[PDB]
Amino acid sequence: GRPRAINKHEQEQISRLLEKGHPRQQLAIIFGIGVSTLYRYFPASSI
DNA sequence: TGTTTTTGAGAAGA
DNA sequence: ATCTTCTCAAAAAC
Repeated sequence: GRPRAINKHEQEQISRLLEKGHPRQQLAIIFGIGVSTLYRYFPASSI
């Protein structure tokens, strides 16, 4: 189908950055992906 | 010009 | 204003 937005490596990198306090808004602008996507890969209640 | 899988804007939150 | 979740047209790839 449509290529995913981020691979396991990226997912890790991000999941770690998100747990360090990085705002999804930022990480979103940075990793070239939309915010709703991040909340999907990592619900705020999933940290 | 057709199905599939995933994206991302935006809508709505006892 | 912020934050989070959820839907859903449709991009993205073949």
